[PDB]
Amino acid sequence: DKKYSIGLAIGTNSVGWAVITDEYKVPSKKFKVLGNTDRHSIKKNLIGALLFDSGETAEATRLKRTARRRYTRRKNRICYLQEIFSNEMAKVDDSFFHRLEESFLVEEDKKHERHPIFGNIVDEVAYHEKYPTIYHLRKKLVDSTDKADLRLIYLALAHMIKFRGHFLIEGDLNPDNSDVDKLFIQLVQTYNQLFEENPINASGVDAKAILSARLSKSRRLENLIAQLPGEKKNGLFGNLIALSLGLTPNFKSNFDLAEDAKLQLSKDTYDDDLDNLLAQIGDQYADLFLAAKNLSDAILLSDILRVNTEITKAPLSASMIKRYDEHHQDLTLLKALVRQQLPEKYKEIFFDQSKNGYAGYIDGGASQEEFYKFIKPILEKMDGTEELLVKLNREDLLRKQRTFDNGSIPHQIHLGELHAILRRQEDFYPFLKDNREKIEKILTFRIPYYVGPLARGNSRFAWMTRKSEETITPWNFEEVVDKGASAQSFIERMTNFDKNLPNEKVLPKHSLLYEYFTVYNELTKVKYVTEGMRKPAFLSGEQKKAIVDLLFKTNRKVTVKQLKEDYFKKIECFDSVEISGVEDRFNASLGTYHDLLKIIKDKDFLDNEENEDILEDIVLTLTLFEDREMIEERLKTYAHLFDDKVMKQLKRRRYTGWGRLSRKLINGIRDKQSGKTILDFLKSDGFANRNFMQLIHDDSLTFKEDIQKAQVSGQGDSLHEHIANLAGSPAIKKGILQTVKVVDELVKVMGRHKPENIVIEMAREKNSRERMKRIEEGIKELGSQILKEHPVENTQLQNEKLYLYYLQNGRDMYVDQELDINRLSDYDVDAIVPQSFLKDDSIDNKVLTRSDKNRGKSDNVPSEEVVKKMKNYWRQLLNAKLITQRKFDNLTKAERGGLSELDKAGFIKRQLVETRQITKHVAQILDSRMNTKYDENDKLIREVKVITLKSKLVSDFRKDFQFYKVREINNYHHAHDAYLNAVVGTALIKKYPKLESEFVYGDKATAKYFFYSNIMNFFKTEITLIRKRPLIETNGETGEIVWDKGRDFATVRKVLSMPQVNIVKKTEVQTGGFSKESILPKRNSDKLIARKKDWDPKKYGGFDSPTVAYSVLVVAKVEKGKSKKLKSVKELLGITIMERSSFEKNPIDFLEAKGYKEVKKDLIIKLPKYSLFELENGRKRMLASAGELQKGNELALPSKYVNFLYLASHYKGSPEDNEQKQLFVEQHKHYLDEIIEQISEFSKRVILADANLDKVLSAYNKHRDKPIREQAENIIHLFTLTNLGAPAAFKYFDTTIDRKRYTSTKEVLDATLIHQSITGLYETRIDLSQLGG
RNA sequence: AGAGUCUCUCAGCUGGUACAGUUUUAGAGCUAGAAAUAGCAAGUUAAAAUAAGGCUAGUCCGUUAUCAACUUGAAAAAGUG
DNA sequence: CAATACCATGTACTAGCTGGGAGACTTC
DNA sequence: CATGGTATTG
Ligand SMILES: [K+]
Ligand SMILES: [K+]
Ligand SMILES: [K+]
Ligand SMILES: [K+]
Ligand SMILES: [K+]
Ligand SMILES: [K+]
Ligand SMILES: [K+]
Ligand SMILES: [K+]
Ligand SMILES: [K+]
Ligand SMILES: [K+]
Ligand SMILES: [K+]
Ligand SMILES: [K+]
Ligand SMILES: [K+]
Ligand SMILES: [K+]
Ligand SMILES: [K+]
Ligand SMILES: [K+]
Ligand SMILES: [K+]
Ligand SMILES: [Mg+2]
Ligand SMILES: [Mg+2]
Repeated sequence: DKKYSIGLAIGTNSVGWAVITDEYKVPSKKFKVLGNTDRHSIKKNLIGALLFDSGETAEATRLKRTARRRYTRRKNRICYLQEIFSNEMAKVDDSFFHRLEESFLVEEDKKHERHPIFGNIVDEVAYHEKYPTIYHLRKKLVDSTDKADLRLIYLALAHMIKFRGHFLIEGDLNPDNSDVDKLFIQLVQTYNQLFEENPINASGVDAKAILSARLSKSRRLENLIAQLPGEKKNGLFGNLIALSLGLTPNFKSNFDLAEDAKLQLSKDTYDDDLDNLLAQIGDQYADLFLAAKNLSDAILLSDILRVNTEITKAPLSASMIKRYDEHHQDLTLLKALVRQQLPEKYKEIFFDQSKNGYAGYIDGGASQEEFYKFIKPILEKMDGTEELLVKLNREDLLRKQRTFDNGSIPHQIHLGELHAILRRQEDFYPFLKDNREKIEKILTFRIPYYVGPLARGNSRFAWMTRKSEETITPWNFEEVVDKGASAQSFIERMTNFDKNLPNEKVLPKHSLLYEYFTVYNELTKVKYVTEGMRKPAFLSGEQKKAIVDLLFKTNRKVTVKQLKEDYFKKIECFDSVEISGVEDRFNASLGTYHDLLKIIKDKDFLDNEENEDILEDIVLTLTLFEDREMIEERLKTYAHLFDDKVMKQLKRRRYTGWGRLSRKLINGIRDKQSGKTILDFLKSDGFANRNFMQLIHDDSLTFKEDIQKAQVSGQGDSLHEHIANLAGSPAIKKGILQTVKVVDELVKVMGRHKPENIVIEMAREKNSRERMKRIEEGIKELGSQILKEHPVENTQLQNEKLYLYYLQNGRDMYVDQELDINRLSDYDVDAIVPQSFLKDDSIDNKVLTRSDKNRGKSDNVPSEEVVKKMKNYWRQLLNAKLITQRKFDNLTKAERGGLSELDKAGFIKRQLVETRQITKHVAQILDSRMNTKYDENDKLIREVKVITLKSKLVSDFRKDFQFYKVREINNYHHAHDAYLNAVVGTALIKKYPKLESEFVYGDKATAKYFFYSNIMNFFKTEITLIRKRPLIETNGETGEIVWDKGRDFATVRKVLSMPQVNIVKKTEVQTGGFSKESILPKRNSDKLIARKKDWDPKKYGGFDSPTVAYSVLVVAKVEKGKSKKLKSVKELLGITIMERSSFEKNPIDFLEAKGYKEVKKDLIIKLPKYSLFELENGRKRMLASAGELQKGNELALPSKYVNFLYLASHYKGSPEDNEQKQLFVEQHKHYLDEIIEQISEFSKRVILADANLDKVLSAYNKHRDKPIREQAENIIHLFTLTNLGAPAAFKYFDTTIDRKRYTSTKEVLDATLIHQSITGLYETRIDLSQLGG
């Protein structure tokens, strides 16, 4: 009998809720209170907001999981090696591997001698004197022919296997394969071969030192080009060198090309970009473009190998030894220099670990970069440091061997030294000869990504299947693991099934049948009309077939121009024809047909339908698999059909991506009477030319019937599962589930009566590192030198104007002029589509220009004149990916007619009608839970209307009727937003029931522009642009009242003024990492936690700062003093995340191990983070941990102070209304003192931070002569003192007030504990003072 | 609304791999002093751990999601104002 | 104790699938 | 970043 509606505000950290009646009033009930206190009930307003910490994604958990596997597998590699060495090492040294295992232990805990390698000090000291680094020993074992100690052989091989290098380069690799000098001359060889008239004199050019110099790519290009007179860097030879150096040269101008041949070897799409370039100028230049790829491999290896390969087979280890020797020489020189010239600074540089000198660089925590910054002025100030300063700016001064840049090293280089050492010593140790390939396999073998974890039924992540049930090793992997089935399962466990045929897997996106389907589906809706024709006609089956054979099978893309001339003129003899159903060019194309035509060069083979299954199977293999060996294995059934050259070219062709329909749907099932498949109808369908949508929905065909029969709906998801499968951030998905739980409780509160309406609004939704990468790639592709002229860091790009300055290459976007980086404050940021139409404030709709006036007119998109002169410059930014296609399309829309009136109408509509898919899902979830009954026609009975609104409706409502929000005052605005949503939503559909189609879930341009722009005017009494409306607005047809402008605004004002709002902070057990990850040094402190069971932190260091999973109230006795007399206690024990499983398995045994005796087991209270306690005078506290509290109260500032703070701070309409607001501020200037008074009384009652409050009062009394706006702006900051939750720092003007913390939880042990339901309407209060023996 | 296609873009989820960093130990400090300390020499490398750990013992698993209280119940859940 | 201060693992490469948003062609 | 852990200093 009692009718009501529900308003909801779904956020990432909050769910606001409110209940309203017919009169837009919020009810209030007496709610029973449970527990052991005086209070049996409490009065609650039916409005509030649930607060919760953000839901986290799974990414961090995944990165730690895979890192965990890599540590386990890296250890296994060492275990494999030691198992091979086991028997023979036992003869040489029967405890060598035992000393390595216990190297970490202190001598007290060591069971063997403390020197690992040899077991005595004399041999150990001699080893280090001969091999100061591991790379000295590695080089010796590679070069020497003498028999070596088996322990030194193990150390070298283990070092290579434990740190084996990356796997980014496929195939084999030998140093001196790519000598820069010998690969540069080969480039000059093949260049002068193709250009006999224009040759290059490369004599006297030291190509080795110029290209391998540790300089920037462009500088080395300029250096080499400077050595070639009459040759410019943008010429052909310069573009080849630039391609070898890794730049992005554009070969268009070299070969007078129409297509832009922009090449970069680094991209995976290169070898196709070469063939596009090779198709235009021929294959004679393939020798040239291949000689450059070789030279690039030489220059890359020259970065790693800085040593002449003709003296050693260990160029990497020799290069590390080169680091060591120059480090030794330069350190000797630096010490001698500093001792003579600056003797007083010597102790600071070489002894003080706290400083970034050499001591802090070797012993302290100073990095190479910090060390260079500390010592660069010291070298500049002294004399004789010129060579050291050169090495510093090359980042080659006093280098270590284990460094951050060693990620460049490929595993083939470590393998080369490993293989060489095995070759040297297998002559002396027979077991090395028999295990040479095994040891090499330990280094080279990696688990394929398409195989995954090698589990045996206990991994929810694994999909691998085994050919035989036995332990998988690197040597039996091919025999035990079914790589074929595993790699197939890797994709097929992720790919969609056909929704129409749920048992049929979807075709590959690049399958020939799929592209035939996409072309014929688009082609069948084309229409044409000529002179003699009465009306436009479809294309017949013969015409479509002719268009496919003549155009689609001869051109990769088919434009409309080609359709008019190459078919309608050549075949139909039409001089003029109008085409509909396609613009500019056809979207679909037969790309795979042309890919295979170039590879196999047999057009008749591709056109013969008998080969359809073979070609579909080939593309499937090329799509399913990425490993070229597995691809070759699958294609070997067709080896008899193609030459070996074609089979090799077929292997290289790989496809990714899957379509959305299955082969059985496209060309499998047949219409019963016609006997035709879907594709058959697309090829020919009389004169109806039905397409895919029409065919599967036509009742005169059997396709629709077979689709319904094939549907198989399985087990239903739970609510949580269904929400987890929604497409959205895990953060917003947390709010969605909480929203459903809130509604369930609100319905139970109303006696299981369902509401009339549910109105929902859903808020709209490192980063600087991506911005630098977007500009680096952009400027490099652009070829600009703006980063050379103006360097920048990633953090600076967070400035909106500077980020736009670089994305625009330092130029005005509307004028062909360059901008001044030091004058960005004078320039303007302009919206491409005006913000009055499109509320988009992203970089994608913004532009940096000198003056926004130059955009043209301000009521539309940039003018045609700007487009005519800036289109070429914008397209360069687009190709440089400095602007998106959408940004380019909006910038150029005026040449396509600009913003039409329909576009403006849609823009206003999209400001008010929510169309996000995630909001429709939330509406569908609530709608399906509320409406479950069906009527006589078996159609759903919609008792509950689920309405979705956008935030702009209420925010406009708040500003138009002075119901302002100030988020920093308290959390009430989340609840107030929900209330206003219910009021505005219900009143909107009451006034206009026709709008239910646009706002309720379930199944002229100037007119709609006017209509949707004036839709919210029925709330207003007068409307300028200067009409007037009645005081009472009613529905036109029903006559029912929807809004009373003399009594309903007062109701809304009373609701927003109610001080009692149910703000509930969701209590949550803390999960995640055990503690801080930092491995601290040893110290005498019980805070340290052992990193391993037997690693006493007093000897070994460890962790501290553990996270408390939840606190536990313990009432027990503890032993006291030397006598151990039992003493009754009541205290909070924080159970850490690491301790949680032990505590929950047996709580009494866990507590007794902590010291507690006679634990009152039934009085143990689980207290998660944010547990609520009430003390005296309404003061509340929340549990931050076991030893710290948070603020637990809300400051219910009266509405008059909130509205004043909004208007005074300029948180705005007609000028006279602005002056009225300005007059109201100065008339009520005394509100500033009353606001401070409200803060002071609240703070003295519940905050209890005497020093901070006195500091606040002094700061306010200090700036009383400041402007009212500035005082009001800084009063907003003061509410951080009174905000709910963790104390935080804030500054009033220029005075900073650090947070006052609640560093003790003793007082809550005698306070009242409050258990709240999700809405806080149901409470259980426990007087904890009644506990304690 | 829904569906297929084209172009661009953003996010979610899974797998494979590398480089550092840190921690303890090893890399004989010397000399003058009873010591306190001073003067000087030296430094670049390595082993091992990298969530404690778990049983299911795999070259597997261990940081996401989900969680007021109470009554049942082993739990799964349901119920309670 | 209270006030105060300091601290917090990071980078790089790479193979996929799925979904959301924007504009456009065709449809139910 | 933010805020809970930790030590230091009175
Ligand atoms: K109602
Ligand atoms: K990754
Ligand atoms: K010992
Ligand atoms: K070099
Ligand atoms: K030159
Ligand atoms: K250091
Ligand atoms: K190191
Ligand atoms: K098109
Ligand atoms: K593939
Ligand atoms: K053959
Ligand atoms: K300006
Ligand atoms: K959690
Ligand atoms: K030492
Ligand atoms: K939990
Ligand atoms: K709760
Ligand atoms: K990706
Ligand atoms: K996409
Ligand atoms: Mg481990
Ligand atoms: Mg290390």
